[PDB]
Amino acid sequence: KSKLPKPVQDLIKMIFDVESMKKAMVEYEIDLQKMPLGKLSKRQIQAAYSILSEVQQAVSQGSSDSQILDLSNRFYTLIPHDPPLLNNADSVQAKVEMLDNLLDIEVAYSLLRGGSKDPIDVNYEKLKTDIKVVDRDSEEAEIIRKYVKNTHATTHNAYDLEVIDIFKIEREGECQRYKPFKQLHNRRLLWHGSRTTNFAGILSQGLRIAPPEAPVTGYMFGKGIYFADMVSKSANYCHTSQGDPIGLILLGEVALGNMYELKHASHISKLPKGKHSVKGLGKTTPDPSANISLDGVDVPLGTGISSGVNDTSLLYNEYIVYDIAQVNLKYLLKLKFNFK
Ligand SMILES: NC(=O)c1cc(F)cc2c1C(=O)N(C1CCN(C3CCC(F)(F)CC3)CC1)C2
Repeated sequence: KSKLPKPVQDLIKMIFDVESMKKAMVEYEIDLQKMPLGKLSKRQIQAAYSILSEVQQAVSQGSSDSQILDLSNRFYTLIPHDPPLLNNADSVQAKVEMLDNLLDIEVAYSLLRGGSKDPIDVNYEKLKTDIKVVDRDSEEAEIIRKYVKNTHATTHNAYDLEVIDIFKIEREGECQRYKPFKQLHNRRLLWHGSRTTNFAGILSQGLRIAPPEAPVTGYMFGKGIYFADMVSKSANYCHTSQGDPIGLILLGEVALGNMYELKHASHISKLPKGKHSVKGLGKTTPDPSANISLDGVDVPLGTGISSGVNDTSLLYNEYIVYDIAQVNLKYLLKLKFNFK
């Protein structure tokens, strides 16, 4: 049996569930016959990003129907489906999203196949990630639950949110990596939602930035790591429905430094001198007054009020850093989405 607390065990079971890895591949219409879980590779997914960039190159340079046809055939040969022609940005970005997921799904599966005590404990160790349970009645839980209740958006009213488990997390190497970036202040505790099938990869390797091979557009603020101060904006990237009421989310410590504050999409080739992050400005913001501190870290847990920011792409804020070392992952939440 396992020495880990039941909540930690149930987390490992959820993160390394091989069924749900398969299920999402079916959802993406991958031919599991032509390509099962075992046959996914980094090199395969890498070249598929490159084909997608080539599609976008062609579309912008307005290539001929057969040149676009050739490229789609190459893509669907590299990633066999059970299909949409890739001729516009929207279909290309749909495929990026898939590859991002599959990239993580591959990482999760490579972990189980590696290595030689309960399987649960052996798995936990492959994560190189300290996971401890935060007690329901603790100070951390009171603040976290308030952060959740208060930063739930009014337009995200298709579900109610309930915190089931809260975990203190410490990724191996991350602290040594993060230390120098504490020098810039404006450190804040922020949300990052993702698919459950991604979390094995997220804990093994932390939050990573898009690979250079991937196509450049689709990204509002370039290739960086993206955060929210409203819980539900991040909760939407959990992609949970009826069959999955359980999602996972991260609270991370982000060292924002001097924020380059924007209202419209820009392709951040380079941050301006003395700027260390980007903040997209929403129509709705957490109350600036109600900001709280937790262990030297600012927590924007105020009820979302109307910010006077007009003529902006975004309804809610978002934060983006461009060095992976600027993130320190602190908490992992398990959430029940209670639908209606
Ligand atoms: N992860 C988050 O919680 C999050 C929070 C935010 F406030 C904003 C964002 C995220 C998040 O994950 N974001 C991603 C969502 C996916 N986009 C792009 C979608 C189009 C693409 F072409 F596939 C490139 C990737 C990149 C940013 C934005």
